[PDB]
Amino acid sequence: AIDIKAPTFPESIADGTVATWHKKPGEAVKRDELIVDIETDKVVMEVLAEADGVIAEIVKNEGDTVLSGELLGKLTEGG
Repeated sequence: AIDIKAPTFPESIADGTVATWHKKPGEAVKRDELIVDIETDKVVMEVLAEADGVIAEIVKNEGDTVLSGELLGKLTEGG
């Protein structure tokens, strides 16, 4: 499957913060559709799905911080 982890932060920043979980784990998704945003130093990035399937579960909650290699959730097998 595909495990989703947090991005790497520079020196000034030693962590990050989730942005907003548009959808939730346990629903349907479609490639080319936003899935979760991320918060960086001072810029909000976006995370789109690279293929439909079934999410597993999100361990981090919106408004929380995420460390490098932080597992935010995992993808399930499709088909």
